[PDB]
Amino acid sequence: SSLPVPYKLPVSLSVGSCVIIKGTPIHSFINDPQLQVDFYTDMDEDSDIAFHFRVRFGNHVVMNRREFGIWMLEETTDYVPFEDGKQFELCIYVHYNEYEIKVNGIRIYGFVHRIPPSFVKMVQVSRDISLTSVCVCN
Amino acid sequence: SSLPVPYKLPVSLSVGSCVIIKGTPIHSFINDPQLQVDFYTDMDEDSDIAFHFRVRFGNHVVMNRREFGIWMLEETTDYVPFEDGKQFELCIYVHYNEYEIKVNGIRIYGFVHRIPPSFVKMVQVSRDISLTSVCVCN
Ligand SMILES: OC[C@H]1O[C@@H](O[C@H]2[C@H](O)[C@@H](O)[C@H](O)O[C@@H]2CO)[C@H](O)[C@@H](O)[C@H]1O
Ligand SMILES: OC[C@H]1O[C@@H](O[C@H]2[C@H](O)[C@@H](O)[C@H](O)O[C@@H]2CO)[C@H](O)[C@@H](O)[C@H]1O
Repeated sequence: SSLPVPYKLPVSLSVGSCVIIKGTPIHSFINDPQLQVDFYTDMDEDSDIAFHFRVRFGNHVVMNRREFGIWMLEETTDYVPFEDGKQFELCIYVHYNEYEIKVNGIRIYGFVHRIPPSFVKMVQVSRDISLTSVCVCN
Repeated sequence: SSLPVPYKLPVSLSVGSCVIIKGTPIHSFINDPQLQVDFYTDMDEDSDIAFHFRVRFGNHVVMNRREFGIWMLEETTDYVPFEDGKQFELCIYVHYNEYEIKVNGIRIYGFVHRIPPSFVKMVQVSRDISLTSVCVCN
């Protein structure tokens, strides 16, 4: 891996920001690797989470938020167009009302803001992946 | 311009970070547009500056830092391979001992750290340019 995992990046996000994550799962899909991205409101991992994104490769994605320390209503999609064994590109674009999530150029979901994205102070990338790069663009 | 100018981006920099700035001068070179990039230690524009980079297009570049409110010893280079009227790409890569500055893929200078780059909390891009994008990569 080019970066440590878990990778905790301090960030300032605004509408128009794009978080681009490139990496590779460290297990084949029959071994169910996971990839997790958390948009944290502080560096402390017990802080609230504006957007939690957990992929079970070859299976499904779960999304949620954590508010006042409580996990809210979970959202899910079965569209996870990752390829077994290959590097992926995960783009999270901050729109005015939602995070748009793209996997290898394919829009899979729009997760609507329940707190403003400017409250996000740290992005954590975790679980069963090797990381090539993380970019934050405006 | 795609972004406001002056553009003040809150950042966290570490060794291995790369700041990529894409834009276009808003005047032809015979009218001496300038481009300025400041690595500020706070959002306040009177805070100390770890790395100040001021291009006079078609002429020369000045670099400096501001410590305890005082401008230090100015450094300069005449290598400024920007093209009149065209979009440029300005990359500032954070090495362990210096900032490496590349203009349109060409390394022009290495500005050595006098305070650690982790002290940089805001990057300001200013003066006579239109901005296409600013990315911070690790
Ligand atoms: O919702 C994200 C959140 O889910 C937790 O796991 C859920 C699980 O997805 C669900 O199937 C089960 O019924 O309840 C669990 C508790 O909410 C995870 O523990 C948590 O880390 C998040 O991933
Ligand atoms: O060194 C960067 C700093 O320079 C100031 O201008 C200098 C100028 O470059 C020099 O030729 C003259 O002799 O002294 C001036 C004052 O230091 C700028 O005013 C400042 O904004 C920075 O660009």
